[PDB]
Parts: sequence; C-alpha cells; structure tokens
Amino acid sequence: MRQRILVVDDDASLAEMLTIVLRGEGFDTAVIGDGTQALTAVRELRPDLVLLDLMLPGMNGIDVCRVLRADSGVPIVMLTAKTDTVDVVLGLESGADDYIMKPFKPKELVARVRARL
Ligand SMILES: [Mg+2]
Repeated sequence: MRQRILVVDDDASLAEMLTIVLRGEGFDTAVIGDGTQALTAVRELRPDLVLLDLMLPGMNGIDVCRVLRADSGVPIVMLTAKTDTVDVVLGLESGADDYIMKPFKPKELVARVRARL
C-alpha cells in the first residue's frame, strides 16, 4: 500500500493543490478542514503523516497537535504563514516534528514530507 498523508487545512484551494501534487508524487491523500475532526480522521485513516495548518477553525493547530500527539507518534508537520499570530515553535513543543512556511514551493514541501516520514 502507498503512504498516506492527511492534510488538515481550511484553505480548500491549497488543499486541492496538495492533493494533486502529493498524489502525483505517489501518495494517497485525505483532507479535513476542521481541527475537531482530526482525531477521528487519524484513527480511522491511519495516516503516515499529518500536514497541519497552525490556524484552523474549530480547534487550532497547537491544540490539534496535542491531541494527536497523545494518541500516537504519527509525524506532524505544521503549515504556517508569516501572518499567523500563534507561534509555530509552540507547535513543535506540543509535539510536531517540523514546520513549513506558507506559501511554499510544492517541490520543497514534498521533500520535507519525505524527510519526516
Ligand atoms: Mg488558516
């Protein structure tokens, strides 16, 4: 079976782009736009890696990271924008393995994803 990446971002357009690009790189993808549905998604989907937007509707990325981190050791990479008010390092401390600045070169994102797997 191919590796699975769960994308948790409220940016539907960006998520579609990640879907296409990641799928093009040989991965399978699933998308959720809300933090509250992340735990269930992870438990059900069983993703190899989670790409997690730091600022989300419902639960925020740091909060989501904690819950996920509590459930398992699945790798989490934060997606963060320079605009974001919350500090991404806080997310790393909550257990995320890495982070990426938005917007990004898809090529760079895939590489980092491959590196944290
Ligand atoms: Mg956002």
